[PDB]
Amino acid sequence: TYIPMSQRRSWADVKPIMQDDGPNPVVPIMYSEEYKDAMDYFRAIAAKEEKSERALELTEIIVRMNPAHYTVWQYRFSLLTSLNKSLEDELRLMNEFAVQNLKSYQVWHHRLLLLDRISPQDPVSEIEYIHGSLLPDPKNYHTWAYLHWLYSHFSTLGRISEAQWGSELDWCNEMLRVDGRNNSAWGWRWYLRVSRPGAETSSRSLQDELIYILKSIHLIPHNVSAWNYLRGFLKHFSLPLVPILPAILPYTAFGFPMPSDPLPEDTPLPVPLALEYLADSFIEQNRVDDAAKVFEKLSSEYDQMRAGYWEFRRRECA
Amino acid sequence: ATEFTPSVYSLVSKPLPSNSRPSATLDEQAETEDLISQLFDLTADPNALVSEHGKRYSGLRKQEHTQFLASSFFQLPGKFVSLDASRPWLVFWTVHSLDLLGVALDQGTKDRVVSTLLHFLSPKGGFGGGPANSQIPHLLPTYASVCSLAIAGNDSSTGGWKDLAAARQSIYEFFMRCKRPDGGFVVCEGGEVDVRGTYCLLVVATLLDIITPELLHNVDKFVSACQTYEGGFACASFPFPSVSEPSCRVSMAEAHGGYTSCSLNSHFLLTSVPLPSFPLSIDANAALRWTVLQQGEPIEGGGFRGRTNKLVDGCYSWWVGGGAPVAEELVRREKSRKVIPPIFNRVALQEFTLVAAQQDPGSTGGLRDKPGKRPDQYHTCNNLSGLSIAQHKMSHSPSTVSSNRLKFDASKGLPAVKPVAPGGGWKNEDERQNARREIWANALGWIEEEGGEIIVGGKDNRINTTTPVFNILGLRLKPFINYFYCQE
Ligand SMILES: CCCC[C@H]1CN(c2cccc(OC(F)(F)F)c2)C(=O)CN1Cc1cncn1Cc1ccc(F)cc1
Ligand SMILES: CC(C)=CCC/C(C)=C/CC/C(C)=C/COP(=O)(O)OP(=O)(O)O
Ligand SMILES: O=S(=O)(O)C[C@H](O)CNC1CCCCC1
Ligand SMILES: O=S(=O)(O)C[C@H](O)CNC1CCCCC1
Ligand SMILES: O=S(=O)(O)C[C@H](O)CNC1CCCCC1
Ligand SMILES: [Zn+2]
Repeated sequence: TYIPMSQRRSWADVKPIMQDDGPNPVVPIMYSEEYKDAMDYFRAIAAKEEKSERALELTEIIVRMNPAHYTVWQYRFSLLTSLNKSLEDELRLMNEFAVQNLKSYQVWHHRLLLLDRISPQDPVSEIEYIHGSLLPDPKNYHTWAYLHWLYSHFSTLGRISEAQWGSELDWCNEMLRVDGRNNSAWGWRWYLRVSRPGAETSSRSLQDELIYILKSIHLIPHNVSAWNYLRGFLKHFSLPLVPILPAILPYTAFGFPMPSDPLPEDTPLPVPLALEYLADSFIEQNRVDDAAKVFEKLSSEYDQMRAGYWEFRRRECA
Repeated sequence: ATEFTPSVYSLVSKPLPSNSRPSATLDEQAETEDLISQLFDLTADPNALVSEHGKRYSGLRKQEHTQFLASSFFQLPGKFVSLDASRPWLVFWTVHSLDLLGVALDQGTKDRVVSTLLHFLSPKGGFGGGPANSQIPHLLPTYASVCSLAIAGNDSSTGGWKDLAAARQSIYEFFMRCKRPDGGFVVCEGGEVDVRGTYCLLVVATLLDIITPELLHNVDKFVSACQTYEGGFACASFPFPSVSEPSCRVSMAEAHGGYTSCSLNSHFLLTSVPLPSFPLSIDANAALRWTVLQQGEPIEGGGFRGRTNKLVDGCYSWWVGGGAPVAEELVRREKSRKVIPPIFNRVALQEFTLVAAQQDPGSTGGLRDKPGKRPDQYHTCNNLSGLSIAQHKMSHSPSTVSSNRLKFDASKGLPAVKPVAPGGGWKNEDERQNARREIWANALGWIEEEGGEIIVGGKDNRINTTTPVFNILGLRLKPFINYFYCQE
């Protein structure tokens, strides 16, 4: 049974301060007794700018009830730094919050601030934790953005070794093996292979990358993630579309991977993004009428949800 | 008007093919296809002259949705505590939805809205998610509070606009405290950095006449570098230093409808600003391509997904659908700079809203993510905002902007903001007044094109017209921004 804080000897010196939104506010929330009581005393604590262990305990009680309470998270981080608290202990507490399904922009940002301030010489154990944490939701947007930040921040400090980058690509390849439709993992591959400042750009790496892309398409011909990655790849490096057309043409009915001689089952043709590739390759050949004919078929037959967009592309050919 | 916007009921519905390669993504996609297609099969085609006997009628249940929103003006159950730091969003979702639905609040209730929000305003600058004695200011509640005051306030002594005007300098100082050298903003003291903050800040700074050069420096570069290889935009970009002038910027996650909306809208607001070589360009063609590729197939009802290989969801009607006119205008400017059918299926999006996103009839009302999900204030607001964009053909009109320039009175205005750094303001009055004229004239440049209306299911489904970029009615935007620029 609940003991109000006015009855606790540890809080007897503190006069709580009521929430002030006026006499008849709109969108009022029917707070539990526990939540109102804690915020009443938090208002008093924040008003007197008290930095103490009891204030720290109070912030944890509050964010457990409302993990999105950015003001209380802000106060909690200033408590940790003012008291010189163990930031590694706080990281373990955050691991529990994720386990108990306490999550928000605010918890993820709190974790970032901890890693920034700890500034480990090697962030490998945090990288591995993030990998494991993707098990209940392999597309968690906050988690993927945080992983990008972690590698970017600690690479600026010079603390990501070549072996670490190599095992990160190994892990990414396994994520896409388990689900080739995970667009978050495709985005991570782009960082690892293309956009990060330390990435290699050579004749071999471009060949390797195109092989991986084309193999992925031949495994899942209708996977939009692989088509977008292919188009982004060619555009980013200013590579022509025509030399690759042999691998794409079978979906529109050299040594780079080709489609299976019988295509896999459940692969109805044509693949609309294959047609888009063909049209754009026609445009690359200045064959605007051939491109316009392909756009017209996308508009009226093969991708009718986008009939207007493909008609717009058709008209541009004139 | 509908030759290139085929109805979902007129197209063959087929599942996303498997290529004989099962995965967790495809499991969820197929289950969602079953959910949505079954509800369409039970619902009469909204395009029929006589609604079919035995099937559900898809008409917009405006009175049910009004009653769903009404709890906002009484109280919310204790489970809403998860939104205790987002109460201005609860206001905005409610009062903008009521505007769209055509339902007026009486003056006493509007005054309560105004008074509640002014209790969230800190003297040192900005609105928080709740009372200023409880929560610190935050860029996102600041947008929601400012837009809500545009919807519910007025120019009298109790109307709240007078209070906002007096807060202009402090709000500006809050914005400059949030500013990072690379062009990002923290959303609050010690808070995260992403394009939601940039969007919310630029909307408010545009509306209140508090834009300066020091506020905007590098903001265009931060946003441009959020664009991904897919053509949409991520939450943020990372500045790598040389060893305010990074060697390069790299996007930090996937293209997402919410961040693509914020980035396109931010970039569009910056194109009004007369600074040299500003804003840094984006790839508008790729953003338009990404936008249209997110509209789902007939089997999933023609709603929008928020990112590649995820599920359709009614709230992306606003985030992705509402970005379409912005991307269109940027593409048009690029084409013009080098020297019409709808760009997304305006009919199918309405069908998703009417058939799949409304709560089942005779119930709580409200609109929702998908069948099987409880409705909430957020999906109610964003479903209806996207529905408005689909019903009304919106474009940014150069002749309207020109007419606005011709009527602008630069000798009227509130006091210039005082920059935090000595040389952080405009160079002189000629340049400041030219900036005010361009920013005001372009903010008021969106029009509904006559004869472009498409109301699926009949005129009783029509809702009011929202504005791209701001997401408030034009009849709210015009007197509000005119108040702060002293125009009439
Ligand atoms: C009534 C509950 C609403 C929950 C919803 C919105 N939501 C929010 C809460 C407070 C303010 C605000 O601001 C703004 F974005 F403008 F609406 C948003 C969240 O945190 C979570 N959401 C979950 C969701 C539902 N469908 C797609 N998502 C993903 C998502 C994620 C983040 C986001 F920010 C917007 C959407
Ligand atoms: C003005 C303002 C605050 C704009 C923000 C708009 C917005 C929708 C942002 C989305 C952010 C996000 C992390 C979505 C992923 O959530 P999810 O994984 O639950 O949903 P998903 O599967 O649809 O991607
Ligand atoms: O679905 S809505 O349009 O929002 C409102 C509901 O239909 C209410 N139906 C009433 C039944 C009895 C006669 C008066 C109407
Ligand atoms: O005078 S101002 O700085 O504008 C307004 C005061 O700072 C109030 N800030 C709150 C105090 C209690 C905790 C949450 C913030
Ligand atoms: O204005 S029109 O588009 O020609 C037709 C009307 O809007 C039809 N609205 C229905 C009338 C009967 C009750 C359910 C709604
Ligand atoms: Zn949603």
